[PDB]
Amino acid sequence: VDFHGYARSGIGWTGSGGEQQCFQTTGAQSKYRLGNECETYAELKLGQEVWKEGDKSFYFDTNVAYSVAQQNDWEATDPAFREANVQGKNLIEWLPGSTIWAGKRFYQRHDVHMIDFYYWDISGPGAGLENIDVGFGKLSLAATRSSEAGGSSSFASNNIYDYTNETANDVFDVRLAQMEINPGGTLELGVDYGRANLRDNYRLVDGASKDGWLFTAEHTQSVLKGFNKFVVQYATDSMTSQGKGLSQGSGVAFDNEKFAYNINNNGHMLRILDHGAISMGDNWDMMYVGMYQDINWDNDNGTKWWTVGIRPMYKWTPIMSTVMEIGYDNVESQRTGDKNNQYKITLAQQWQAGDSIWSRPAIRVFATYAKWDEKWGYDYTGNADNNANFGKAVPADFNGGSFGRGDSDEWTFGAQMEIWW
Amino acid sequence: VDFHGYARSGIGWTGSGGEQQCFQTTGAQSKYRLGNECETYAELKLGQEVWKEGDKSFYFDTNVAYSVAQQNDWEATDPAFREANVQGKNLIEWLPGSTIWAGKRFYQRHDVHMIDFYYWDISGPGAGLENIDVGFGKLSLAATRSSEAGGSSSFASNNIYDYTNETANDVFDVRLAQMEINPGGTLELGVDYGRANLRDNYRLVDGASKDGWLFTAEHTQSVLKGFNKFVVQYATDSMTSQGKGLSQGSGVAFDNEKFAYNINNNGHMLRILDHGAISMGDNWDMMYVGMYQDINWDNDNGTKWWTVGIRPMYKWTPIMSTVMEIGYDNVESQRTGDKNNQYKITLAQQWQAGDSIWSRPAIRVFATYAKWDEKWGYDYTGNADNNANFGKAVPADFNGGSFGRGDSDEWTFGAQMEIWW
Amino acid sequence: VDFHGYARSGIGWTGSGGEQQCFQTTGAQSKYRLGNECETYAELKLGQEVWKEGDKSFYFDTNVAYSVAQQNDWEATDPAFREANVQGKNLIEWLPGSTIWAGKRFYQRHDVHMIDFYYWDISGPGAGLENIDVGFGKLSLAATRSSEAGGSSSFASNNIYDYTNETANDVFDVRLAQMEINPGGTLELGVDYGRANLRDNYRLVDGASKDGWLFTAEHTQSVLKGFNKFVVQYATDSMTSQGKGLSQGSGVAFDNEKFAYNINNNGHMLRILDHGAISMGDNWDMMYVGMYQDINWDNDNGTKWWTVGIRPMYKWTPIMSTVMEIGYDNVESQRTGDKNNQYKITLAQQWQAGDSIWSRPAIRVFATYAKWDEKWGYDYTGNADNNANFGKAVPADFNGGSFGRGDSDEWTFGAQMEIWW
Ligand SMILES: OC[C@H]1O[C@H](O[C@H]2[C@H](O)[C@@H](O)[C@@H](O[C@H]3[C@H](O)[C@@H](O)[C@@H](O[C@H]4[C@H](O)[C@@H](O)[C@@H](O[C@H]5[C@H](O)[C@@H](O)[C@@H](O)O[C@@H]5CO)O[C@@H]4CO)O[C@@H]3CO)O[C@@H]2CO)[C@H](O)[C@@H](O)[C@@H]1O
Ligand SMILES: OC[C@H]1O[C@H](O[C@H]2[C@H](O)[C@@H](O)[C@@H](O[C@H]3[C@H](O)[C@@H](O)[C@@H](O[C@H]4[C@H](O)[C@@H](O)[C@@H](O[C@H]5[C@H](O)[C@@H](O)[C@@H](O)O[C@@H]5CO)O[C@@H]4CO)O[C@@H]3CO)O[C@@H]2CO)[C@H](O)[C@@H](O)[C@@H]1O
Ligand SMILES: OC[C@H]1O[C@H](O[C@H]2[C@H](O)[C@@H](O)[C@@H](O[C@H]3[C@H](O)[C@@H](O)[C@@H](O[C@H]4[C@H](O)[C@@H](O)[C@@H](O[C@H]5[C@H](O)[C@@H](O)[C@@H](O)O[C@@H]5CO)O[C@@H]4CO)O[C@@H]3CO)O[C@@H]2CO)[C@H](O)[C@@H](O)[C@@H]1O
Ligand SMILES: [Mg+2]
Repeated sequence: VDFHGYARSGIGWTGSGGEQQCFQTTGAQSKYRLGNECETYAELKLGQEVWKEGDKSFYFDTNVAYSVAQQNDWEATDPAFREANVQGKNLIEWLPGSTIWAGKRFYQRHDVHMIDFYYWDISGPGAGLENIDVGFGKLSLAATRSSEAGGSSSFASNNIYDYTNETANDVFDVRLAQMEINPGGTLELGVDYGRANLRDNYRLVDGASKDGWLFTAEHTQSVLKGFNKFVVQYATDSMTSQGKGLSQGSGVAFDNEKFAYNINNNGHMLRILDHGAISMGDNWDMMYVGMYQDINWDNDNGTKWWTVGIRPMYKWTPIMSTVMEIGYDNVESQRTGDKNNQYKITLAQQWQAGDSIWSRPAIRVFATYAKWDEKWGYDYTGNADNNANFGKAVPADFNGGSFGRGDSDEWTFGAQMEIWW
Repeated sequence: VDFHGYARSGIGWTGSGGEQQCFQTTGAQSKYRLGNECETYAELKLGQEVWKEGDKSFYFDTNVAYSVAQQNDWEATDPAFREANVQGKNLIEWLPGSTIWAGKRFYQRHDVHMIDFYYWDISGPGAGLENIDVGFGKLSLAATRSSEAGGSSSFASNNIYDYTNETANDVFDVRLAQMEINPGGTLELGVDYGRANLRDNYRLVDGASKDGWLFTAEHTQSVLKGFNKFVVQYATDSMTSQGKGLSQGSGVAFDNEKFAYNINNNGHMLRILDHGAISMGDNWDMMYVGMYQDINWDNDNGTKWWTVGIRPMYKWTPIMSTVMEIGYDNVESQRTGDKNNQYKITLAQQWQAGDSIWSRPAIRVFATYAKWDEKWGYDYTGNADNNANFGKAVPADFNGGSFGRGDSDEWTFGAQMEIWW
Repeated sequence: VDFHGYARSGIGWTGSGGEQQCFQTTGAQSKYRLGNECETYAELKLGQEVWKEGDKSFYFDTNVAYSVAQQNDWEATDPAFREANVQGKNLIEWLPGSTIWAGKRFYQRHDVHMIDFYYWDISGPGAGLENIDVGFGKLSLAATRSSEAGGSSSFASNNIYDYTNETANDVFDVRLAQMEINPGGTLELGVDYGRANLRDNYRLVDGASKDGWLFTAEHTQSVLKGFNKFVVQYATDSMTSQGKGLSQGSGVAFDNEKFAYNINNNGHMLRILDHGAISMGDNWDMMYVGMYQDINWDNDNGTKWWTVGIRPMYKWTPIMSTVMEIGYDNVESQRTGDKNNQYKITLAQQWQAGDSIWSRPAIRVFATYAKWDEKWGYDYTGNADNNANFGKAVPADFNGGSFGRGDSDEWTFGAQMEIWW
């Protein structure tokens, strides 16, 4: 059996008191991870090539994820069964090197490790013909699925609370990669078309976005013994909320009291990303991100986000180093024009199983410091029924309340382990 | 470690709209599976022979099952811990070749693959001396356990709602197999005696069936490079409801509102089955079932069921074929004499890791069509308290209601993977 | 992948009726296990040495525990994710042979197998530098964590129900082992200091113990081809309730109706233990325990406990024996001076994968008999709100009630499997 996975687990403390806390800018879709992760998360994969004849084989892959809080030993939990697929390589003679897979699978996902942000991920139940050689590049085709909690009505109601039927959304993905636009550089182009797929006779809210498009262009350039990727994405409507390739065309959401509400996503998103890792010499490695994300919605509740951070690693020994991370977020409310921001500065001493910034296991002993100043937050007081600004951006002191994290500081510290295998 | 299991996962669509739907005749205990399974189901076994000395060994087996809906990636769930037993082979000198096992285990279960119907399965916590050589055949002995949700009273009440104590049932199984009644044919005979096993001082409802018997005779005939099994079973009372070897002698059931009710099972069941798989030549494989099940209860709510289906596979290549399934169900209400029926016709193009109809992995791309016409359904409207016909067969339009699936059509299609390893 | 674990699963019956029951003296923190365990419990570990260079390696270990009731096959459950750590051996040059680990881990726990009682176990999320060679012995250092359900107030309230915030507790452990105080004998000394660690601005109840100490001294003496351990421990305050190395400094507990209550643990505990296993000749093995535990609390609700039992095994064959266990408990209420006691006498015929009393797998067929007489129990009638003696020791007939198990008998029997691998 093949055994693979990922896991991070550790123990931390808050400078001001109690267990370790993690810091994330309100409105930001990520946080700088080093010395800023507060769960024990783990995926345990058990796969196995079950049949091979010459060039042909059938591979079987699975994945069961756990995520506990790490405040005790016995921590019962509901594991997510995330993957169970079969990939058949070289089964179509006239489409050599290509795979046909079906099942629940993590499909070609793209992410930025240091902020743990996945920008292109349509994983889920699915099927596809992957890696067809089109000569100048490799062409792939997949259809995956997701489904929103409610959003549909068995009959046409004018009352939003009548749209509580789960609504399946379908994504149809087409990618064209490994095109060498230049020397050292490759270009991948992708098109995603998602749409809410209603049961016969069901209806979505009026004005529900219903569908959308995600367009991706990733350029990878080999550099300094590392790489640099430059991404540019553009989403439309129903693809703006999840913003990674998955569709939410119903536009209905529910509060903790099962009350439906209208998170209308018509609009568009523009994402421009640049990240990579470069080795500069023998004693330094460093990863970096820079991103600007603009979710512009028709309802005016979008956000304009900017992040920048670097993680320079200096190797003392082939298995010991000093890692340092510095991140900065700044999110502006579309509805209110206010701005939230934060800068995190972490310093760690680690031991890796390798001389890379990419080598895992890694055992870290760190200290983190964050200082923020948020001038707006979301109004989640009340009920989707009691409240009418429920789920909206609102100023920090709106109606004499407290919204956002405030303007403060904090420092934490602890030991952690991280490993993909 | 040994790694074994089973898994099926896929993505589907409904001709009329939304995700794939599955079709099963109301009153039928199964449905024709090809292109008609709507969950991601998976069992992951991890066993290991932990000790061996010459002829003697101790094998340790486990099984953890998951079953998600496959409408998203992250799907939290409560896995069933189904097996954790130890089998000791050849530990009793004067009973050579025999095993002594104890633990929770799937014990010698018999099923009909294409309708995924298990007709002889007493699996559960248990213990037994398996495979004793009696000369003309192999004799096995096991005792397993199950327990119904409520059914017992701490004191004698006249009120059914007082019977909410879980009631353990015990099965005592004896099988005599591998007897060669003829050439190419073997005969297995089995006797199952189950009984509700009450705590000291507890009482079961009046008229509760309390116990029962299941009698099995299976004849396997080697044929056409395949086999054909002919089964005949007869159950009595408390063994009629589950009808596979497990006992439910309390006769109390609960509605979703915790209301007790009386699902009295005194009566008997007669099952006559014939299924198998035969290869006819080099280009065809085909499995088939034919069954007639008659659950006749004292309360008149039993059913008389008939199924027939065939799954012919024609091999284009050693690893590619066209599978087709055709199934027909027809269940008649004992209480009302009405009839529900359906015919499913599926057509699929698959790729297997083998030239057999039994070879897995298998990746299918299918289209299914079902057309039904049900004239009765069960009355599950209301409450075990509000309703008095609660849980009874009732005509399709009873009291101006709608019971049963109606008289309709539908077609679906999608891609799926199936694999046992 | 490395595959390890533990598992026990079986089927039992109660002499007087229904499934097997287990017997434990009210007030005792354990019971004699042989033929007296009523769950299917299982830990499945999957680890793997992920990197090795010469003397250096990184080992990755995990653990997922299940515990079902074993009254049916399909038994859904919430598995506990208990371990996910990385151990780096020999990574610190000038501290050779030593390990640095971080993650959630079962750390050097001590237990008495036959009563399944862990007397020194601080496992949980943690980190440490283990096995430093101090010359005369090996010195280890670890910090682990636990957290109580509530116990903290966001503001100073006088009302106990205001202390519902989870309160993290930290343990700081230091051990000094493998010191050879004599020939055949080793000495381990340990010091544990635990303390509730409050969020900035939170408050614990008044008089909450807040912290404490656990002091351990274990002497292992090689004897009769076995060992004998003699333990002496002394806890203080917040370490008295769990009494194994974990801290509970808040002193607030909750009833099943979320009502807070005061389980004040100021006081101390004195534990004097002696257990071991010795082989006496070729045909006998025998394990034994003897313990006296005195939890003396300021609130007068502590207990004074005494246990003694032996498990002599006589080998008929290298793989078959007759095991017998005899245990006696006697707990006296601190609050009421009354006494509860019981004696269990079990007799089993087993088959092991070895000629040891320590060899597993093991398949047992047993019969157990217990006879008790309890003169006090805890008052758990009512509510933390309705009741005021809620959670207190109370006489068997207090206020005309029934508290304690009474004065009775019972016998059970069944087959079971046990295995660590
Ligand atoms: O070798 C073929 C392989 O190559 C490439 O994979 C590499 C990635 O491109 C590269 O970025 C890197 O990926 C790492 C990732 O950086 C690292 O962080 C880790 O990812 C973890 C997250 O850290 C963890 O938080 C968790 O995230 C969850 C999240 O909590 C959950 O809410 C939801 O969003 O799902 C996430 C994922 O389940 O899990 C992820 C891992 O699942 O590990 C990544 C790799 O496993 O390194 C990769 C090689 O090691 C290609 O991208 C890939 O397609 C090729 O197959
Ligand atoms: O080699 C020794 C072995 O031989 C024989 O096993 C073979 C079977 O006789 C033969 O019929 C076939 O069995 C397959 C079965 O046909 C196939 O469908 C699959 O079974 C799955 C179901 O498909 C799946 O739905 C699921 O069913 C659950 C069900 O959802 C749940 O509600 C409840 O009813 O439990 C069921 C089972 O857990 O799971 C089953 C599998 O557990 O796989 C079967 C085999 O694993 O092929 C067998 C050999 O591959 C003997 O019968 C056997 O005793 C001998 O040990
Ligand atoms: O080889 C290096 C190893 O050596 C030593 O380990 C040995 C132990 O010292 C020795 O006593 C023995 O330990 C056994 C134990 O006797 C046996 O009972 C079993 O323990 C099970 C329990 O039986 C089982 O009930 C369960 O207990 C749970 C409990 O239900 C739960 O509520 C909570 O309290 O956690 C408990 C544990 O999770 O699980 C335990 C096992 O986890 O197995 C033990 C060993 O696995 O034999 C050991 C060697 O086989 C050192 O002590 C150890 O540090 C060294 O690493
Ligand atoms: Mg659960």
